[PDB]
Amino acid sequence: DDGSVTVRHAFGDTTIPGPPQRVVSAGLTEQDDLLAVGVVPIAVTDWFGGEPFGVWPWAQRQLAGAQPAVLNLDNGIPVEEIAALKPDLIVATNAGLDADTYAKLSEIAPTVAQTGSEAFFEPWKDQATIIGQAVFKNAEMTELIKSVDDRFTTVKTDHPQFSGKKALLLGGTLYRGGVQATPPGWRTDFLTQMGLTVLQVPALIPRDEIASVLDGADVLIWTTESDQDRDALLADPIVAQLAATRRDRNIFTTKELAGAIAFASPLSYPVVADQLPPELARVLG
Repeated sequence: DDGSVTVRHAFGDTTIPGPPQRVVSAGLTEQDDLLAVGVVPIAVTDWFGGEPFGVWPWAQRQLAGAQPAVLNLDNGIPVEEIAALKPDLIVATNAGLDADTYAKLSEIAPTVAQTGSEAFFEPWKDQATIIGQAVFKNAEMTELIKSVDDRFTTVKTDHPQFSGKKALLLGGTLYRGGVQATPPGWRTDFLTQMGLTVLQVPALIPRDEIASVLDGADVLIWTTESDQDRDALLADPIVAQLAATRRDRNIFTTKELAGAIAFASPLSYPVVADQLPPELARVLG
């Protein structure tokens, strides 16, 4: 139709006839893209942290007084619940969507899928861009993406000491005695943009390789969500003998900073640009 918008995604094309009045956020992080441009969803899908409406502090202002339904993915995408919400747009870029489930959601309303072959956690910019298109606010979304990039560029300018310093981004809990890590990729781009060197690392470092891998870094960023989490890591006898532990080069994130890194959104990344550089500066100089 004239006035309509068509977006292209992993399962073909979706046409949105006009600015949507009832948007369902069916994936783990899309609410931040929607809220960034003033589209308040009628449903949000919870991921973690027990936040009100699944909306973390950096997006609460934008939510304001809204009382959206809260969904979850415990038993996959809740198709029947979504149908009952009578949406006119379903955003499911970070929801584990497959072709079958896309077809089912499309019967309910125009549905926005992941752009390529990653059904969860596709590049944040790809997700932001298609959502901005679908809600008729692509100009602002482009600006928001620019704004985030500029924040990290500015961090680099404010902290030239970060240059050439090797960083690892680690999970806040051990898994079967091993360390969880974020391998280089879109998720580590923000660190690279701040001037840091992002070490090659496997997604899981087995217990017998922890010293071998982690002692190669100048700073370790553990995405802890509590004091309980940090003290459990420091209580581990291998972690206790890391060069990073000895030289006080561990960063144990607050819950909000851990959450902000995880969401990697137009609204959450500004929180990372605010709170992470002081922690980096504390340990790197």
